[PDB]
Formats: sequence, C-alpha cells, structure tokens
Amino acid sequence: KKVKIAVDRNPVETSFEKWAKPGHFSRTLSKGPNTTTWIWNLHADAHDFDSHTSDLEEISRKVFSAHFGQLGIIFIWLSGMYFHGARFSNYEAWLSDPTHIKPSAQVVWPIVGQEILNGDVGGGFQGIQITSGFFQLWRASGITSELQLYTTAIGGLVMAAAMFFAGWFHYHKAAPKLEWFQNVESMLNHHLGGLLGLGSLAWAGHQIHVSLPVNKLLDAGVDPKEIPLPHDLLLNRAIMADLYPSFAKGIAPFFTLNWSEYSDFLTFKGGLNPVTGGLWLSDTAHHHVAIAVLFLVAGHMYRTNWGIGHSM
Amino acid sequence: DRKLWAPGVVAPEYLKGDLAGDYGWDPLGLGADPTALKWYRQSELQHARWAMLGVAGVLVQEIVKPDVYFYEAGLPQNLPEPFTNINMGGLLAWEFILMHWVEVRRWQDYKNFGSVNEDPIFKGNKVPNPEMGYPGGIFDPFGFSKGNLKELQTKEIKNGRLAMIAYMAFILQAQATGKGPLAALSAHLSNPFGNNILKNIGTCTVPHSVDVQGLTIPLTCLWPGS
Amino acid sequence: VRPVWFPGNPPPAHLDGSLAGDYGFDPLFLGQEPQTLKWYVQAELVHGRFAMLGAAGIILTSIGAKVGLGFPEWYDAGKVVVEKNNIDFPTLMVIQFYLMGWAETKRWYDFKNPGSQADGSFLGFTEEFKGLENGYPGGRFFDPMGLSRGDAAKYQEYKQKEVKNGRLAMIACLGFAAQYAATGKGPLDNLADHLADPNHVNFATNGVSIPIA
Amino acid sequence: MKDFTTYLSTAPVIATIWFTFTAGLLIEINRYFPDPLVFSF
Amino acid sequence: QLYVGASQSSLAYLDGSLPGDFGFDPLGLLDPVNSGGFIEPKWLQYSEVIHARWAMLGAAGCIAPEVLGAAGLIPDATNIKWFESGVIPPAGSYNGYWADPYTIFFVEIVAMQFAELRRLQDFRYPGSMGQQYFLGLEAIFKGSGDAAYPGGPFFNLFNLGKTEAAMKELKLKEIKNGRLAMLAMLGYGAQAVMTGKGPFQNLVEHLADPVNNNILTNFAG
Amino acid sequence: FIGSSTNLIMVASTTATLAAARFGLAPTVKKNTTAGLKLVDSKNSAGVISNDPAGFTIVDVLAMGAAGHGLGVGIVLGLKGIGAL
Ligand code: CLA
Ligand code: CLA
Ligand code: CLA
Ligand SMILES: CC(/C=C/C=C(C)/C=C/[C@@]12O[C@]1(C)C[C@@H](O)CC2(C)C)=C\C=C\C=C(C)\C=C\C=C(C)\C=C\[C@@]12O[C@]1(C)C[C@@H](O)CC2(C)C
Ligand SMILES: CCCCCCCCCCCCO[C@H]1O[C@H](CO)[C@@H](O[C@H]2O[C@H](CO)[C@@H](O)[C@H](O)[C@H]2O)[C@H](O)[C@H]1O
Ligand SMILES: CCCCCCCCCCCCO[C@H]1O[C@H](CO)[C@@H](O[C@H]2O[C@H](CO)[C@@H](O)[C@H](O)[C@H]2O)[C@H](O)[C@H]1O
Repeated sequence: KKVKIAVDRNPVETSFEKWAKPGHFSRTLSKGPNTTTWIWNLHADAHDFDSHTSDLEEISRKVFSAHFGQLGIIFIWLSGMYFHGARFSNYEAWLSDPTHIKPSAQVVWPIVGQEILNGDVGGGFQGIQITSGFFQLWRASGITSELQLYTTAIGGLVMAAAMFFAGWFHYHKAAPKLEWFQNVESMLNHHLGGLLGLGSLAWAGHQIHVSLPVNKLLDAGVDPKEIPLPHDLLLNRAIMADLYPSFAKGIAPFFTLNWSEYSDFLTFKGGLNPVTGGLWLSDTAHHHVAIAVLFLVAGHMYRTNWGIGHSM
Repeated sequence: DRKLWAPGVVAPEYLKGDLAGDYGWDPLGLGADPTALKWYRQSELQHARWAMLGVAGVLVQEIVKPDVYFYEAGLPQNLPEPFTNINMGGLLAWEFILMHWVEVRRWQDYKNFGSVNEDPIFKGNKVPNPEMGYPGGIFDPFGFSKGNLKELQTKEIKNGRLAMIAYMAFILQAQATGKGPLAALSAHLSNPFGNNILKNIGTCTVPHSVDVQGLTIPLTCLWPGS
Repeated sequence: VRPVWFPGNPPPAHLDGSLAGDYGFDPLFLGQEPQTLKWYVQAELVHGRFAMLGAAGIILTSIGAKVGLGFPEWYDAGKVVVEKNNIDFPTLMVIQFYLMGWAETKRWYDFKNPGSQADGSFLGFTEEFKGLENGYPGGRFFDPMGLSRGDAAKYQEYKQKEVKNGRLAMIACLGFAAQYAATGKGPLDNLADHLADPNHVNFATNGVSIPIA
Repeated sequence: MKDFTTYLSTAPVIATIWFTFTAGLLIEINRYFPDPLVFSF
Repeated sequence: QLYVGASQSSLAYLDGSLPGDFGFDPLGLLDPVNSGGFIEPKWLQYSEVIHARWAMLGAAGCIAPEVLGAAGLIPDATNIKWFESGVIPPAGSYNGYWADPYTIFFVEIVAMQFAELRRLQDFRYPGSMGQQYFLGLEAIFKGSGDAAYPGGPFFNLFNLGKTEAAMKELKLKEIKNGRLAMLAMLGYGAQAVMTGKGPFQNLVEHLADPVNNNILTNFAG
Repeated sequence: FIGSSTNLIMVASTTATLAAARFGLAPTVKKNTTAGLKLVDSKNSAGVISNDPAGFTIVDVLAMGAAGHGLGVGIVLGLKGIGAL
C-alpha cells in the first residue's frame, strides 16, 4: 500500500522545559537577548516554520498540529457565539417578532456608565445590537430555543478540547511521517468526498429533517414554543407528511428513481421567499443534495491504492 | 483431592488435598493467601454447621406442626405456648450476650490456636483441640471422632454444602410463592407444570414491613419483583 | 510494590512511600517540588483536621435533631446562635481572626523555620511548640496523651489513620454542602430518605444532580 | 512543574496577570465607589 | 489469500497466525511498519475481540426477550423490543424496573469503571492486576502475555482449549461467531431504524412473505 | 416494480458496465488508459489476489457498479425529463 498510515511514535517529549527558554526554536534567538530586537524577532520568527529547521517532515508536523490549534480556537469562537447566543440574547423574543426586535447578543456590565451601550433593542431586553447575523443562521437552522444554543455551546467546548488534543496527539504522541502528507491524491479524494461531499450531504439531511418542517411552521405562523421539537420530526413520519405530503411515500421514491415525487421539499423555486425575504429553504435543500452528489462523484477522481483514478 | 469439580480442570497449587472436601475449586482466587484460606475455612465450617441446623429446623418445624410458617416463625405472635408475645428486646438481650461469649472464644481459637482450650472458671478439664474448627472433647460427648477423622471431616462438609444450598433454596421457595419447602414439594407434586420455577420467579410474597412491637423491618426478597 | 490509587500505574518519582496516606495520587504533578510538597503535606492535614472537626460537627448536631431535640440544622446554626444569644456578629468573627491568626502564623513560621518558636519567645514555653515534623507538632500540649512517643511503630499507624479519616471527612464536608444545595434539607434527613426507599430517593432522582431527569 | 512556573514568570504572562490585577482592582473600586471625579472624604 | 477483496500488499505481515486471520484487508489498517496510536497491530486485534464479544452478548440479548416471549416462557410485560427497554427513552422505555434508568445507569457507571479500567491496565501493563490487593481476587487477574485472552482460573473456568492446536480453533470460532454477531447487531440496529419492529418479528415476517416482506418492500411505497 | 421500464434500464446499464470492463471495453484496476486512448497495464498500487482469471477484483465490481448506476440514473431521469417515460 503506497497510500498508508505512517506515523512516528513520540517524536517530542511533552514538557514545559522549552517554555522556560524563549526563542528555543531558532539558533539566533536561543542565546537570550542583548537588545530589544530579540523580543520582536521572537514573535516574528515564531511561526516561520520553514526557517526553524530544514527537515520538511518536521515542518509538516508543525503545520499539521498548528492547524488543529487554529481549528481549536475557531471551536472556542463558535461556542462563544452560541453561548452568548444562549445566555445573553433575545433570540427567544426575536423569533416571535423578527421585524421590530433588533438582534442583540452582547450585553455589557454597568460600571463606568458603559451600560448606555445596552440599547433598547426590543423584546424586553437591553444589549448591544449585533450585526453578525447569527440569529438568521439559527432560524435557518430552526433552533427555536435557548436550550439548543446552550447544548451546542457545550458541544463547542468539547470539540475544541478534542481539537487541542488532536494537535497534541498528532505532534507530541503520534506524529505523521513525511510521505503521509505527500499523498495529495488521497487528500483530495478524502476532502472532496468526505469533507465537502459528505458535509453537504449531512447538512442537507439537517435541512430536510429539521429546518424545513420547523421553518414551514414558522412561515405558516406558529409560536416557537408550540412547534414540534426536531427529534419528534424524526421519530414521527406522520408529522412530516402533514407539512410535506411526500414523506408518506418514505425513501421509496429515491431508490425507485421517482425523484419527481420529492418535489414538495426539494424544489427549484428561485427568487426569494416572500414571507421572510430569504431564499427558499427547500431550494437550499435541493442545493446541498446536488452539491453533495457532485462532490462525492468528484471525490473518486484520483488514484490511491487501486489502479482506477487519475494521477496528478 | 482427585475427582475435581470438572474433568479437564487443573487444580490450583494451594489445593493439594490437605483440607477436607478439597476439589481443586476456587475459580475466584480467594484461597491464594494462606492466611486467608484458614479464615475462609473457618467461615465455611460456620456456614455449613448453621445451615445444617437451619435445614433440620425448617423441615422439622413443619413436621411437628405444619401450621406455623418458618418465614414468619420469628414474629412473637407465632412463638409457642410459654413465649407468646415475648418482648423481643429481652430475648435479643439474652442471645447477644450468650453469643458474644461463644463466638469470641471461637474467634480467639482462630487468632491464638492453643491459648483457648481451658474452662476459664473451673481450671479443670481441657478441650483437646486437634485442628482449627474442630474442638472436640466436650463437643464430642459420643466419641464419634478419633477414628478415620478425615472421612467424617469430608462427610461434614459434603452434607454441609448441600445444606447451604438447600437452605437458600428453603428461602427462595418461600419468598417466591409464600409456601414451605415440603409444602412447595406438595405444590409441585400436585401439578408439576403450574407450580414450577416458571411463573413464580418474579413475584415476592413478602410485604415492605412487618411491625414487631413498635419496630418496622425492611424485609427484602433476593430479587426484585411483585 | 505498595498499593497505589490506580492499580497498574506506578507512583510518580517525587512520591516514594513515606508520607501517611500516600497512594501516589498526584496526576497533575503538583507536588513535583520537594518544598511545596512540604507545604501541601501541611495543607492536607489542616484541611483534614478542620474537616474531621467539621464532619463530626454536622453529624452530631443532626443526630440530636430529628430525634426530638431543639437543635438547628448546620446551615441554620449560624443564624440561630447570633440571635438567641445576643452576639454581635462582627465582634464574633474578628476575635476568631485574632485567636486563630495568632495560632496560624505560629504555623506559618513553623514552615519557614522549624527550629523556631522554641526560644522562650512566648510566655516561657519552649519545647512545647518545638514541632516534631511537618504537620505534627506534638509535645506536651498538642499530644497530652503522649501517643507520638514510646512506640513509634504504632505512631506511624496512627499517622495513616488520621489521614484516612481526614480524607473522607473532607469528602463528607464536600457532600454536606452538596446534599444541601441539591435537596434543600439536613444531612440525616437525606440519609433517612435513602433508608426509607433506597431506590428512587437517591441523587439520580432529584433533577438537580442529573439534568436528564 | 518548576519549568511551568518559569513560564508563568515570563514577561508577557506576568504582564497579563498584573494587568488583570491592576485593572481588576480599579474595576472593583470603581464599582464600590461610583464615579470619583473629586477626592471626597 | 482467502476472502476475496484481499490484496498482495496486505499479505506480507498478515501471515496466517493472529487468529481470525483471513487476509481480508483492503485498506491496510493493521500494518506493523510505521504504525502508532490506536492503529497499532496489537490494539486493533484486541479491539476486534472486544467488539466481537460485546456484540454477541447483545446479539443474543436483543433477540432473547422476543424469542422467549413468543415461546411463552416470560410474561408479555417483558416481551418488549430491544430499543424499547430504556436504552433509548425516545423510542420507548420499560417503566417497571427496580429503579429509575438513571439509578441503574450510575450502577452501570461504577461497575464499568471497575471492570473496564482493570481491563485496560492489563493491556498497558501486562504483568499487573495480580499485584495490588483486590480482595484476594487478584490471583485471577494475572492474565497472560496476550491481552485479549487472559485465561486465569476464572476467565478460563473449565480449562477449555488445553493444547495449543485446540486453542487456535476456539480462538477462531470465537471471532467467527463474533464477526457474524457484530454484523447481527448492525442488522438489528439499521433494520430496526427502517422497519420499527423487532429482529425476531422481522424474522417471522420474512418467513411469512419472503418476497413481499424484505428490504425492498419496506421503503414504505 | 420488478421488470418495469426503469428496472430494465438499471439492469441493462449496470450489467453493461460490468460486461464492459470484464471483457476489455473499460478500464479496470489491472489496466488504465494512456494519455491517448489505448488501454494499458497498471501498477495496481497494492497487487491483487483475485481468484478470477481476468483479474477482476471487487474494487472492479464497485467501480463499474457505481458507473452503472451512474450511467443508468442519468438515463432514467433523462428519459423522464424528456417525457419518454
Ligand atoms: C474523509 C476524511 C477526511 C476528512 C473529513 C478530513 C477533514 C479535514 N482535514 Mg484532512 N486528511 C485526510 C482525510 C480527511 N480530512 C487524509 C486522508 C489525509 C492524508 C492525505 C489528510 C490530511 C490533511 C492535512 C495535512 C490537513 C487536513 C486538514 C483537514 C481539515 C480542513 C479544515 C477545514 O476546512 O475545516 C473543516 C472542519 C471540520 C469539518 C470539522 C470537523 C472535524 C472532523 C471531526 C475531523 C476530521 C475527520 C477526521 C479526518 C476523521 C478521523 C477521526 C479521528 C478521530 C481519527 C478538516 C478537518 C487540515 C487541517 O485543518 O489540519 C487539522 C490540514 O492541514 N487533512
Ligand atoms: C484533520 C483531521 C484529522 C486527520 C487528517 C487525522 C489523521 C490521522 N489520525 Mg487523527 N484525530 C483527529 C483529526 C484528524 N486525524 C481528531 C480531531 C482527533 C481527536 C479525537 C484525532 C485523534 C486520533 C487518534 C487517537 C488517532 C488518530 C489517528 C490518525 C491517523 C489514522 C486515522 C485513521 O485511519 O482513522 C480512520 C478513522 C476512523 C476509523 C473513524 C474513527 C471514529 C470517528 C471518531 C467517527 C467518525 C467521525 C466522522 C468524521 C464525523 C462524525 C460522523 C457521525 C456523525 C456519524 C491519521 C494520521 C490514529 C493514528 O494512526 O495515530 C496517529 C490514532 O491512533 N487520530
Ligand atoms: C442518453 C440518455 C439521456 C437523455 C435523453 C438525457 C436527457 C436530459 N438530461 Mg441527462 N444525463 C445522461 C443521459 C441522458 N440525459 C447521463 C448518462 C448523465 C450522467 C453524466 C446525465 C446527467 C444529467 C444532468 C446532471 C442533468 C441532465 C439533464 C437532462 C435534461 C435537460 C438537458 C439540458 O437542457 O441541459 C442543457 C444545459 C446547458 C446547455 C447548460 C449546461 C452548462 C452548465 C449548467 C454549466 C457549465 C458547465 C461547464 C463549465 C461547461 C463546459 C465543461 C465541459 C468541458 C464539460 C434532459 C431531459 C439536466 C436536467 O435534468 O435538467 C432538468 C441536468 O441537470 N442530465
Ligand atoms: C448459614 C446458613 C443458614 C443458617 C440458617 C439458620 C441457622 C436458620 C435458622 C432458621 O430457619 C430456622 C431453623 C427456623 C426459622 O423459623 C428461624 C430461622 C432462624 C430462620 C446458610 C448459608 C448458606 C451459605 C451459602 C449458600 C453460601 C454459598 C456460597 C457459594 C456457593 C459461593 C461459592 C464461591 O465463593 C466460593 C466458595 C469460592 C469462589 O471461588 C467461587 C464462588 C462461587 C464465588
Ligand atoms: C449514521 C447512520 C446513517 C443513517 C442515519 C440514521 C440516523 C438515526 C435516526 C434514528 C431515529 C429513528 O428513525 C426512524 O424511527 C422510526 C422507526 O422506523 C420511524 O417511524 C416510523 O416507523 C414506525 C414503525 O415503523 C411507525 O411509527 C411509523 O412508520 C413511523 O413513525 C421514523 O420514520 C424514522 O425516523
Ligand atoms: C448492501 C446493499 C445495501 C442496499 C442497496 C440499495 C437497495 C437496492 C436498490 C433499490 C432496488 C430497486 O428498488 C425498488 O425495488 C422494489 C421492487 O421490488 C420496490 O418495491 C416496491 O416498489 C413499489 C413501491 O414504491 C411497489 O409498487 C411495489 O409493489 C414494491 O415491490 C422498492 O420500493 C424499491 O426498493
């Protein structure tokens, strides 16, 4: 198998001994300062991994676990916005009147008079009127409760510590070899198929089974505490057949190639949804389905371990 | 030692046939400590000999009278003619102190095998104690020891081990159906398909508490279900 | 060779078996310095020393309650005794800092200088405050039975019996607060509820302990 | 963990601890003393 | 090699020892060169054995309340399906146990920290578990060099598989009824997500209508 | 549905792609296509112990099964879209 898992067991001791010695990565910096240009060259040459060593394997292991550090910080950053979306927001009040209540998810502390930044954003709430549009993601995700935002914030802290573990594991404990990284045929087959392809298959499945029946009930007009919870939209097919009457046919029109019978909730409407101003969600559902079938097909392009497939 | 509990089983190294009833058993390693094997031997003899009194109590108390039920034979309303509605606090006061003497003398025969043989009041006749757990002397009024002692020492355990399982049977054939052992023998031998192990496991005939003179008792069956 | 907190895993290098209650439990390597570990051995004792006083104090005032006596519960004993006896509350706490902040800095300069506090600097008492080892002063006042001398083989056993009761006293005084914040009643009311029905009257059936009720 | 306490005693870590000390001290004072424009008594 | 889908590349190391071996390795996960982490050749054979004999307890565990209920040996109140037991309280939960399924879950938590972590520290430290005092019961727990097959005087009670040649059969036959049973648990789960019935009911309904009641006529057309 | 208009298409498209690559009318694991169009031997990147005489592995079955579904689904929905069934 030319395409194979190849790591090295324990390349670097997990130790605080090198945190005691700043500038340890470079020859020019490890001898301590004599000049304030040392501490600027410390931060300048810090992530210049090509300049630390000459070994391309050691460079590659450094950029592979640093990417888990950037992803681990993004998972903290996302989980902040769901948490500040949960405990300090008006997302409960915003869904009932999303025309007058301004979206707000940052609340400041009343100390030096800076509580005047808590404006009258509506919905029985005071806070900084945000503009990053998370509340429009969350209605598109069909969140409808601050419990869902809190559970995916805890799911964000868990995922961030998993990403910090992964960069620690794939550098200090079990770090890959060089020819693992140089399988760019296997990387593109996995990233086009698994990341982009199965990702948009999975999100379409979130849009079929969760966001479409929730946002159909919001557009028809139902208070968000009266909508069925989305796990009830899975276990009960008879609820889904009330909104879109083709779930009663099950997944038989898919395998019988009677795909025109799915026309209720995979549409090609185009334009905008006039009730809410956004795109049609059944339009975006047929989008991410057809995106997924495209990338899973394109994810079987390059040759890895069997003679089929192209070689770059 | 031979003819073990299963055919193809190698006997453990600490079970070379010295003790009686040694069958190469212990698939839980408990006799691997030599100092623990003696105490587990003493506690096996205690669990054997109390069960042999327990079996010979239960299937005799219903031959002399199949009226008083042995599960509720401890309630003072069911005690016999000079003891009906006795104060159980007074009777427990006898039993505690009469047994904290006997057991601690036996316990010190474990801890110091040899410095507990004499009658401490009357410095007279000793008890010739050949091995631990087997006092003799005045505990042999019939002289049935001092023969092939190893033969009877195996007979004491094999009758004893069966009596342990039969007495836990005597309990579980009483909590499942509320019926005595020879009475559940009659219930089987009348209809041996509606009064089997089936359709009686999973029902506990014992209440949550039976009040004894102002005291409740938890009264738990050995499996859940009612 | 010795029993460790987690079987299989070896004890850390800084933690050979000489302390009382030593079971190799330092996963965070917090005692990796041999001089901060001299401080935490002092710290585990006086936390366990107060918790053994504490856990006996919660239990003995809760044994008296629910029998029929006029006792408060331990979370309400603070209010009821600065109200029954007309004790002004700041002048009670300040004297607590005077008497104990006296008794604490003596310890805090036992750790800095173990030979000290034994120069007759106090009222004449010299070798009473000498201090035998870390966390174990001894002498005439702190060991009036004289159990830390004579046989020292049984004293090492008493050292371990102090730490063992001292560990689970700290767990008890972490559990009395936890039984109160969850349920909202006294400790032996929670025990007697667990002895009424052991099923369904445990921690799992509050809705405060597991949120998946 | 002696090497870990050296890291806690570097220049930016003491800077970000002492600035949380000094801001956090002035924040608590400006909570319990609302708006001190002039030194009162 | 055997079991087509094999390859010449997954046949160098994968020789014919390491029982359950049939050469089927299209991806080449087990590979003693350049390995590390949990793709170690020792951890994967060990986890296959563990995944095998948990599944076959479940494979005889999901089917047993339904088979013994059709045979009338258990009452109809315990004739529930395996997903309707409290494992998935969305799918339905039996309310008549001796405790709340969160009481029984914590009893499961305690009993499976003491079972699984003793099970793990013999993988890491093979001579352990018969070293510290564990009620005298540590004399069982010496195990052997191999972690999947301890063979103490409890885990090899009847001393079955005496010789080496008789042992390779039973080690094979365990995996052979394991890889069947791991597929059976997949054929219990995915077959119950789609159908919504029990496994034995799906066995009865396929013996009744083989054609009109299978995977094909179950997509609810 | 068995033997309908679509079920005949999907059988006659999948088995056509299976009969293509087995009988030298499509590339396999054993043989690729050059920069032109000629069908030339491969490295196989692992070596296969296919017991079949043509070297036709299960990877060859999955590929031309995916292409047989890949052609056939485009034929079925292409014929529904034009109107011919
Ligand atoms: C189908 C399998 C698969 C999937 C899903 C991914 C996914 C990813 N790879 Mg990747 N990779 C793969 C196979 C795969 N890879 C193979 C086979 C190779 C070797 C040729 C590589 C080599 C490789 C390198 C060298 C790098 C990546 C990077 C990335 C990340 C892109 C960052 C991003 O856009 O955020 C997308 C983020 C998400 C989708 C969040 C979900 C994250 C999931 C849980 C982890 C990915 C799944 C994981 C691969 C499966 C193994 C699970 C693990 C427990 C063993 C993303 C997490 C880059 C990166 O960020 O480094 C960390 C990067 O530098 N990959
Ligand atoms: C950018 C993402 C990325 C990439 C490219 C890799 C790449 C690698 N990892 Mg790594 N890893 C990652 C993220 C990543 N990892 C994360 C986030 C973690 C933390 C959990 C780990 C933890 C980890 C460990 C502990 C080990 C590896 C190992 C490996 C190597 C082989 C992986 C393999 O064959 O498993 C194939 C993947 C599986 C068998 C699936 C595992 C089960 C996952 C969790 C479920 C599927 C997740 C899916 C992507 C998304 C959820 C689907 C669900 C909703 C149904 C390879 C070098 C192993 C190795 O060789 O050591 C270096 C190893 O021992 N990784
Ligand atoms: C031989 C039988 C057969 C028949 C009768 C049909 C008939 C049909 N197919 Mg079809 N198809 C077939 C086989 C068949 N197909 C096969 C074998 C496949 C698999 C490859 C497909 C895949 C396929 C897809 C994916 C789609 C159709 C569509 C259609 C319908 C309209 C086509 C049209 O107007 O596009 C005319 C469109 C254009 C002229 C513009 C195309 C430009 C695209 C959108 C963007 C630019 C791409 C790229 C940059 C261009 C240069 C790249 C080039 C080098 C490849 C029509 C009913 C379409 C459909 O169903 O619509 C309702 C559709 O989306 N077919
Ligand atoms: C003592 C005893 C009972 C004594 C009963 C008495 C006095 C009863 C008296 C009464 O009834 C009457 C007369 C009349 C009633 O009105 C009043 C009472 C008072 C109710 C039973 C013990 C009974 C004891 C029993 C059944 C013990 C069984 C233990 C087993 C089988 C364990 C085996 C293993 O542990 C080992 C040995 C080794 C490991 O390697 C392997 C395994 C398997 C783990
Ligand atoms: C990760 C693996 C990929 C596959 C995705 C699987 C995700 C797990 C989803 C499990 C949720 C349960 O899903 C499934 O439950 C029920 C059992 O068939 C179905 O419910 C249906 O079946 C029941 C019995 O047949 C009946 O009440 C109805 O027919 C209908 O309610 C749901 O239509 C389906 O949603
Ligand atoms: C490893 C294998 C995983 C599964 C592989 C994918 C499954 C097989 C692909 C689908 C094959 C054809 O699929 C299809 O044929 C069956 C015909 O008998 C249909 O069965 C049904 O079709 C109609 C309902 O829609 C009814 O009018 C028919 O009476 C009924 O036979 C199924 O609705 C469908 O499954």
